[PDB]
Amino acid sequence: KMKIGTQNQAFFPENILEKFRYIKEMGFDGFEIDGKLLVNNIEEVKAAIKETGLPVTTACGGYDGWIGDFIEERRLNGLKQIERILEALAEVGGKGIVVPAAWGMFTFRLPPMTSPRSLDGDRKMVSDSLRVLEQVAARTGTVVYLEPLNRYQDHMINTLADARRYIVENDLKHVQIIGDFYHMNIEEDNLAQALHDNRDLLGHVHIADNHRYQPGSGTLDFHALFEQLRADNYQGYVVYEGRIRAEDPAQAYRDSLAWLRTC
Amino acid sequence: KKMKIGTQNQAFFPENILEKFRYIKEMGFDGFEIDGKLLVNNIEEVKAAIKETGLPVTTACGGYDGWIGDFIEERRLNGLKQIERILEALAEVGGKGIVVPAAWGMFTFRLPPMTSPRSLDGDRKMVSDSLRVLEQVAARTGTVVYLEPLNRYQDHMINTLADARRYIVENDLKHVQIIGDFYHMNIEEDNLAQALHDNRDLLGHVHIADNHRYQPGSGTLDFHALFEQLRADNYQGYVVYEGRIRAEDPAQAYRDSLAWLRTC
Ligand SMILES: [Mn+2]
Ligand SMILES: [Mn+2]
Repeated sequence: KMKIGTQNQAFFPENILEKFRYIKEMGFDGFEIDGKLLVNNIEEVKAAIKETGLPVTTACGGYDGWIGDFIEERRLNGLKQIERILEALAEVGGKGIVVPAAWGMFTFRLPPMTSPRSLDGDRKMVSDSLRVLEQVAARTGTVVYLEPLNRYQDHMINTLADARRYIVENDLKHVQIIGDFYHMNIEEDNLAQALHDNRDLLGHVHIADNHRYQPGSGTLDFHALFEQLRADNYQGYVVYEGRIRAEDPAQAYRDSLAWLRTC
Repeated sequence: KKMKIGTQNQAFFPENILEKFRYIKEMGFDGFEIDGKLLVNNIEEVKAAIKETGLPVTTACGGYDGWIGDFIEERRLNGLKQIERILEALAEVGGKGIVVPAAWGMFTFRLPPMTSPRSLDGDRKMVSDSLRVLEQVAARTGTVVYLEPLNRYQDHMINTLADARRYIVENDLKHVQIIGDFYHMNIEEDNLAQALHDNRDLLGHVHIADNHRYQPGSGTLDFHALFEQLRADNYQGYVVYEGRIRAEDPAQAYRDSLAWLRTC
């Protein structure tokens, strides 16, 4: 039995309590919340968790400035915002925040082809951000989940092994890996083997099918990967992150979850 | 049952055309997919190398400045003139056709800037006009245009085999066929084998790489299952390496991947 959560989707109710109710009745085990929605509505979120029993598992997004941002002022402002998100997560019982090195800032694979910063420059800035967030995570009892993205979305961290290097070489104790099936389907040599080899640091999982749409609408072998997580005694959640391609979005979402329950 | 397996050029290949053809043949490949500009500027050298080695030019790819769906009209039109010259060169050396996407590296809906400067209907009109024009050249020269869907990050216009099929069917084109690329398909298709099957009437060419764009066998793509689908569908084209190499010894990894691929 896997614990299966979801991020927000546009067809979810806007009202926080109704949103939690709606997510619960679809069958999900948890909610991965936007960081700014969480910080700006802490008490509403706490109430909704209490009334529904649907927990906030994690936060994702909600800050302006990547931990590996090219612009130093933006990186530092982002760290201040991520600190607030971690504080809010502790107040509602969330486990941690999902962050990539960056999104949509640069890629080696599309023009402009030349990075404005050296590889050592990338590593120093990401490492410094993670060292700072390690201090906040220790204070708040939370974790930073470091997410490799595919090569088009980020140049710095593309594989689980990339994230592992940052964690191990900085000897971080409050930064874990989050593997995303969609990005892994592009970047990993062997998805199940990557989950296994990193079971010591894999703290969170994102799921979507190979084309980023609802699980089951593509051909990712969710049953095989779930079996790998079971064999490794995976403790965390698997959380929907991605898009919906369907005439009836809500029905396709429910059907995907029902199908995942048989994996 | 055995497949015809070719390759594009790689940086470690010899630069001299005759040596390059010799080298590719010796690694065991069945054909060469040549850069369009290399071909056009060296037709006689290429003809000599085909004759001496027996290694055919199967197709061309690249070699023109201006996408068939280019945002800039002058670039689109200049590209068509260059693609025409490439199709003429292919006819002279016995190649079958040219591989083109709608565009590469021009725009994507999935990365900033998020808003396209052109409407969807504008995209369709420009790509369709380009394909009509090339259809005329293909009819004259006895060649084919292989229309390649790319993944959503490389191109906004044509991402699935069904996208390319639309363009071909709704324009009633007879000299434009689909080229499926395993790497792009692994991102975009609902079901890769099914997509190859449902489009077997228009699938004229195939690009192969593993899921992370590196040499076949270094990732997780089930090449045996996909080659079986092609065989079941009576596919008679080539499967051509397009992609990158990650290895300490690139030449050896290239040989090893092809040797392994011969068992699929
Ligand atoms: Mn993710
Ligand atoms: Mn290709």
